[PDB]
Amino acid sequence: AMADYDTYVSNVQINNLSYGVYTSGGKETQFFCIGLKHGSEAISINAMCKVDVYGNHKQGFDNMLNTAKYYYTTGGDVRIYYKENVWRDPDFKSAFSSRELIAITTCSSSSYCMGPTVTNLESD
Amino acid sequence: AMADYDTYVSNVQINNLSYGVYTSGGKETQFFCIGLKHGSEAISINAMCKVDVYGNHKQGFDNMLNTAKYYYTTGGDVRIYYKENVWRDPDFKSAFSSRELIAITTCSSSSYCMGPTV
Amino acid sequence: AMADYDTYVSNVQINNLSYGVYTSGGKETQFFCIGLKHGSEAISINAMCKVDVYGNHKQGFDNMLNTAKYYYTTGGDVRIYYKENVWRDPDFKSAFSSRELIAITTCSSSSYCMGPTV
Amino acid sequence: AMADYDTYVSNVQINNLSYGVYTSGGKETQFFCIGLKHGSEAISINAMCKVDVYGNHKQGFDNMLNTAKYYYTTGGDVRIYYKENVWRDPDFKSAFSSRELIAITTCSSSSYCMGPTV
Amino acid sequence: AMADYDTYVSNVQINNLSYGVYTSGGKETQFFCIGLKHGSEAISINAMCKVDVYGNHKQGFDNMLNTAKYYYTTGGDVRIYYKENVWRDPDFKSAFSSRELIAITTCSSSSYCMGPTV
Ligand SMILES: CC(=O)N[C@H]1[C@H]([C@H](O)[C@H](O)CO)O[C@@](O[C@H]2[C@@H](O)[C@@H](CO)O[C@@H](O[C@H]3[C@H](O)[C@@H](O)[C@@H](O)O[C@@H]3CO)[C@@H]2O)(C(=O)O)C[C@@H]1O
Ligand SMILES: CC(=O)N[C@H]1[C@H]([C@H](O)[C@H](O)CO)O[C@@](O[C@H]2[C@@H](O)[C@@H](CO)O[C@@H](O[C@H]3[C@H](O)[C@@H](O)[C@@H](O)O[C@@H]3CO)[C@@H]2O)(C(=O)O)C[C@@H]1O
Ligand SMILES: CC(=O)N[C@H]1[C@H]([C@H](O)[C@H](O)CO)O[C@@](O[C@@H]2[C@@H](O)[C@H](O)O[C@H](CO)[C@@H]2O)(C(=O)O)C[C@@H]1O
Ligand SMILES: CC(=O)N[C@H]1[C@H]([C@H](O)[C@H](O)CO)O[C@@](O)(C(=O)O)C[C@@H]1O
Repeated sequence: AMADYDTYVSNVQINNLSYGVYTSGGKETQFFCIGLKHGSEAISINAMCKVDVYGNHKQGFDNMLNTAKYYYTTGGDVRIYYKENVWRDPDFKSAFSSRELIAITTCSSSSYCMGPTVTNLESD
Repeated sequence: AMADYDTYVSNVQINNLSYGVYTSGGKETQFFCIGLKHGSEAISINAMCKVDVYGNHKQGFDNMLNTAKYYYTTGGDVRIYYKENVWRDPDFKSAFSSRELIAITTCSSSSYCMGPTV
Repeated sequence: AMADYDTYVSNVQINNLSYGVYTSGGKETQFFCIGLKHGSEAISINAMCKVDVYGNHKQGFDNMLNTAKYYYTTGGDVRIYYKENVWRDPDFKSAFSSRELIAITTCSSSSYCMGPTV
Repeated sequence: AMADYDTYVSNVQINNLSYGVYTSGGKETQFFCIGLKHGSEAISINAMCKVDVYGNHKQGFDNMLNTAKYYYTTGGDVRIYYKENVWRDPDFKSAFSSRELIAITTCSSSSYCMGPTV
Repeated sequence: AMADYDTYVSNVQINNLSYGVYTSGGKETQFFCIGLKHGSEAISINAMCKVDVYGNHKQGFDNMLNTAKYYYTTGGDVRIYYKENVWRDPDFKSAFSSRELIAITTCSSSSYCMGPTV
């Protein structure tokens, strides 16, 4: 399976966005975070962030930001791939999220979203 | 004829888009992939991808991504030029396809899209 | 708490924008500034600026400019994090402001904006 | 007069766009082409291209692409400045055009578009 | 006062735009120029331009171009800050003007625009 593509949430909408600058560990960083809803329902996995100079994948900051802004604007249905337990600074985690944003794919219907899905119920 | 312009599908619409970051073959990549429809017709050749650090043509990642995103927004008719059998990462190929996106042109009628047809 | 996130205003709207190039303190700079709406007044309050080559955070100039331009376009409610007493060029501070923009987050309701609170 | 500004078509609309990646003369290129209409009047001078690493002016690839995409979206009236007989790749010239795109200006009426005239 | 901010026109709209590539004084340049109106009337102070590799402030070419494009789209009321007597290529100044674009700020009423006044 595609490494780092095993945890996602499907058929959500990006309903909040944050962008900011922040000093961490002696490095000047940019970050953004997305907030999610599932139609009129609140979900448990509802926020995720990307940081330009930290994380498992530092590439693609601007392309990911522009993609997140696009879907916040359209309100379209998406699948968000994310990684747990990446941001470990507790004050950033409290303020924003611990999860790193990995990918954003579209859902053209209530039953199809683009991108890899887990093999089976146990992700063997 | 133009090398790598011999394989295309015309008058399709980009109806899905994926963008992500991913480690492939020991390298940090960005990729995007487009999903296609042709109205209500059943199509099998329906997904094409571009990767920033792999492929026959590594240039133009941002410009191709922004172009693909534009036509996803409009839903307009386009021609997709692509190359078969490029992606060798088995997990990536299974999730998307082996096809590399080469070019996107517009179609202004049922009978015309820009670019070569030979 | 997150350093530089202690001072903010919530559920505000950006009603004016400035972008320019300017020589300050012997350096060539770009800057932009946002003005915030107060009631029905035309004149903005609480202006905040970012400068490409000066400030506590020089990174993110283009992304912050594009974010500010976005919310000026939509008129949506946002929370703005900023730092007081940053710009020391007296002509610039008099013309625009002495505050430096740190972050912009959305407010999805009258009681919730993303980001940390005090 | 401004060199390379002597040949233009006025009050046209950009009604087609192409963007692709391509190996030409042994070098990796990006290119884009614009296709034109003139309302309902038949126009033969109807396609112009720009290439990132070839041409009389290599600068401004992304800005010219983004400008062309802008006018394709709006359908607004523009003047196109171009140079004939530029592209030496015969496969490219037959697929797209020989003409190099030099400038795009707007037209605010049927008689006025910005820029120099002959 | 802020150097280079003393000369401006207020409550204008950007009603034309030019973008092109051009060889000037032996250098390969990009430029753009803005055309203005003053509501229902013409204004004879016009055609302010920015050049990527010449001028008093060469930074911010892309951000100024994108900002100009934005106000051309919205038609919003703006103040333009500019510097007189900059461009010395006689063919360029005859086709456009000699004025270097310095800043664009918004106007929220018929009597207020952001930025300093004389
Ligand atoms: C996203 C992705 O699929 N990336 C994989 C890439 C791309 O498929 C490829 O670069 C596109 O052109 O392929 C990777 O594996 C290649 C690499 O191991 C080279 C090294 O020799 O071999 C390539 O296959 C060769 C083969 O070895 C030759 O003998 C002959 O058969 O031709 C083929 C041409 O493909 C591998 O594809 C890569 O690292 O480049 C792995 C990426 O994950
Ligand atoms: C370089 C320079 O002189 N800039 C001044 C400009 C120019 O003189 C003017 O734009 C050239 O046409 O004028 C500035 O003041 C004008 C501005 O406040 C506009 C706002 O709409 O009003 C102009 O007054 C109008 C007036 O309100 C009308 O009733 C009528 O009387 O005509 C005049 C002309 O339009 C003000 O002159 C400017 O900011 O544009 C001041 C600049 O310093
Ligand atoms: C677009 C344009 O007009 N470019 C001019 C350029 C600009 O006018 C100038 O750099 C902006 O400050 O001026 C050029 O020519 C001259 C210089 O060679 C010389 O150093 O000084 C001259 C004035 O006394 C004049 O500016 C230039 O910088 O090369 C010519 C160029 O086409
Ligand atoms: C736009 C502006 O005000 N720039 C001024 C900066 C900023 O105030 C600080 O860089 C903020 O951290 O301060 C200076 O003293 C400096 O650093 O040399 C002078 C300069 O003119």
